[PDB]
Formats: sequence, C-alpha cells, structure tokens
Amino acid sequence: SMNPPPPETSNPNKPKRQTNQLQYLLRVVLKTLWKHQFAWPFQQPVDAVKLNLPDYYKIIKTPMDMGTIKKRLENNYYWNAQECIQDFNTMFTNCYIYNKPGDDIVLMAEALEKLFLQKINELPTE
Ligand SMILES: Cn1nnc2ccc(Cc3cccc(CO)c3)cc21
Repeated sequence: SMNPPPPETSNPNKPKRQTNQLQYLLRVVLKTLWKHQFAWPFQQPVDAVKLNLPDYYKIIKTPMDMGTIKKRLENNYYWNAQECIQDFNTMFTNCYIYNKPGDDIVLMAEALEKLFLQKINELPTE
C-alpha cells in the first residue's frame, strides 16, 4: 500500500494524436536522455518500498517518470508536445520537491533537465 498505482499510460476516453513533434520527443528526446548515465533513477516510478522512501508519496501527489512518459508516447496518449513536456517538467520538479539542493539524486535531475532543455529548444515543424 506504500506505493500507489502508477500513472495511466492509456485512457480510452482521451483522444490520441500523432505529430512530428511528438515523434521527435520519443525518438530523439526521451530515447537519448534514457541512455544518459544519470537516467536510471527516472526510468520507472519511484518504488517507495524498494528504495526505503516510505514518505515519498505522502509528499509527491503527481508522480511522473520517464518509463511512464515513454509508454505514453508509444501509446500516442498525448494530444500535443506541450502535454508531454509538462510530464517531463513534473518529473524534474517532483525530484526537487522531495529532495534538497546538493543531493546526489538532485545533481542527476539537474543535469538531465539541462540536456532535456537543450533538446526541446528546437522541435521539428508540422
Ligand atoms: C527518482 N527519485 N526521486 N527522489 C528520489 C530519492 C531517492 C532515490 C534513490 C537514489 C538514487 C540516486 C541517488 C540517491 C542519493 O541522493 C538516491 C530516487 C529518487
């Protein structure tokens, strides 16, 4: 019970869309960040039981991780790039909320966020 259900990766009453920008967010942005040496903490939902973080979901009420984002992109779950970028930003912000400046996990998120921003600065045109 320490872990809530992970965020949904499909929703039949939500419309889907496929765009050049969403394709780029999967092929270039997510799949490149995924290979970074600091990506591993963010490739799956925070497991509060395995990680000995029993208060994580007492603090973080909109969890997000790159595994969820990846599955959402593979499902064409998002309407537009902004919706996907919002999930990335939630993932980073959650890490800064739960942890403190200078923590190793925060140094990891800070470096990934910089790479993320570099890659979404220019997106393809439709
Ligand atoms: C994804 N996430 N969000 N908050 C976390 C806290 C601890 C962890 C585990 C962890 C991983 C790398 C470095 C440390 C030490 O700083 C701890 C993962 C978290």
